[PDB]
This record gives sequence, structure tokens and C-alpha cells, in this order.
Amino acid sequence: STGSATTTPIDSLDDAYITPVQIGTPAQTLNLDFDTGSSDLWVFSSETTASEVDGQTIYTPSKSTTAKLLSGATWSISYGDGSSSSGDVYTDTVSVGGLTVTGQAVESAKKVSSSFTEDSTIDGLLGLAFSTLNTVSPTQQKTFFDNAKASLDSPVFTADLGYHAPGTYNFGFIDTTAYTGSITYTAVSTKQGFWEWTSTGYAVGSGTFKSTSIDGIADTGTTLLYLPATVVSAYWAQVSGAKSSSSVGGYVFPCSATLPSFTFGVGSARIVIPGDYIDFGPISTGSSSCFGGIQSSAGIGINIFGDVALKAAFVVFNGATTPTLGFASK
Repeated sequence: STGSATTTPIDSLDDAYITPVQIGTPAQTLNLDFDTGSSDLWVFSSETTASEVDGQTIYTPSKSTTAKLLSGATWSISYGDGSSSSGDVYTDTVSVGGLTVTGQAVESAKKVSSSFTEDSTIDGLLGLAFSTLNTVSPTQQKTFFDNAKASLDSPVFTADLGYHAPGTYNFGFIDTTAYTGSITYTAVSTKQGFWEWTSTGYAVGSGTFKSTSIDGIADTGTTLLYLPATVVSAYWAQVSGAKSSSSVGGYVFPCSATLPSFTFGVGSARIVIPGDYIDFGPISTGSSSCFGGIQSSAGIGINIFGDVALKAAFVVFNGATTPTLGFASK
């Protein structure tokens, strides 16, 4: 089997991407944030505290003839940005882009933190990291991909995120028309439960490539590119007037600037992030100070190849017995 679904930016900055997911019978379609940095499929629901729902579409398990309460199971998650959610668990039929899993754990939120309430466009998350990170207790549950894998034509999924435009998540096949050149594959460590890999270096603009190992995670659920402070300083030094602002919480730059590109290495291959992808717009409405899309990972404890990086590539998440990642230009 295969599946293919379009993923759409939630706003004009590409702060996140939403993909429609069919849950239950008859189907209830919710727009979920596909997150290769976590491993829970959780949704706003008829059980979510009413004051914590503000415009999201909810899953109502009592209206699904295939929903079954997973007796005694609870979940609770906290994300790297400080947000969190928790609740109980159903199993139900879940379909993405024509690919159907029966008996998928659907984690129904009883509580969500304010950042989720305040974002009316995201109805929940669909985790695509390794199932070892799943938070369901006392019986850990499998991700959608883990449940689908054995049925897929090939045990892979691909992320093709758009810049200021929709893109595609495919399951079970590699669309050879979706990229240019070749896909360069690179080793993955699953020891922390992430799609963790080592970039071979970077360049700023037209500058020389610096060969240096940068361990980090491929994370579709993180907006920005978080790299070591040395790398980030080297980038922003090429933007007149850019500086790190402690009060804003990162590097800012004059909105009048033209940003240089940023290149990262995948083996001997190179992925070029155009400068425009690094502009996240005014820090507050009407400001002439703009927020940068490349930020320091110092204090986060891991480097994160988030959407800023991934949207410059066609990315293969190869879930074979020994997982690997693939990157192609596009």
C-alpha cells in the first residue's frame, strides 16, 4: 500500500504545516501537525476542557462506530517549546492520503496548554519519530508509520515541504519526479528516539564550505533551524545590523536586509536554503526588526534541522531495519 497527502502552511510565515487525517467511522477529518520529532498521535476532542478549545476541529469518539476506549491508558507530553497536553486513549481507524491503519492509538486530549488553544489551525499532532518516545502508559503505543510499515510497498515516508506553499507527505514510495539530482542517504542514530543524523558542514552565502560534523535531528514539527552558536554567529555576521536580542529571544535583523543563503552538507552533497526562507518577519506587528530563521541551539541540548532546513529538500525517512535519512535538492 501507499498514501499521499498534501501538507499546507498554517500561515504566511510557514510557522507549521497541517495535513488532513481521517479518524473513525464515519470519518472525522482533523488537520494534524505531522511531527518527526515526537511519537504521539493526539487530538483535540469532545473530552478537551471546553475553555481550552478555541476554533479547533474535535474528534468525538462516541460518534465513531470503530472507536474503542483503551482501558486504563493515559498520556502526557511536553514539547521542546514548553507546550504540553494530556488525556486518555482510544483505538480507531486512521487514514492519511488513502493509507489506512486499523487499531491506531488516538490520544484524546483532556487538557492542552495555552499555545495549542491559541492556535485554531492545528487540531492535534501526528508523531513520526520512533515509537520508543510514545508517552502512553502503562502500555506504550506505536506510531501511525510503525503500524503501517509492514503493509507499505517500501518502509519509508517522505517529507516535501513547500516554501510559502503546500507540499506533500508520501508513505510507502519515493516520487522520483519530486526532486532533482540524486538522493544522498546518511546514517541515523535512534538512541534518543529521533531521526538523528550528522551533517558534514555548512556554508554562508557564497562563502567557502566549512567541513565540520553537526549532529542533529530532522524535525518537521520545529519551525526553525537550530545550530551551534558558532555557526549561527557566522551566518548573522553577514547581515548588516543583525544581532542577538535577549529580550526578543534570538537573532533579529533589519527588515530591509537581503538575507544570504545557508548551505548544509549531507555526505558529499549540499542542500542550499535560500535567504528568503530565513526571514520570519517583523518581531511584532509593524516593527522594522525581523526574526531570524536560523537560531542558536545552545540551551536546547540538541541541534534541530526544522522546517527552514527541511523545506529546502526532498527528505526520505527510511524506516528499514537499520533506518537512514535521504536528502535531495528540488
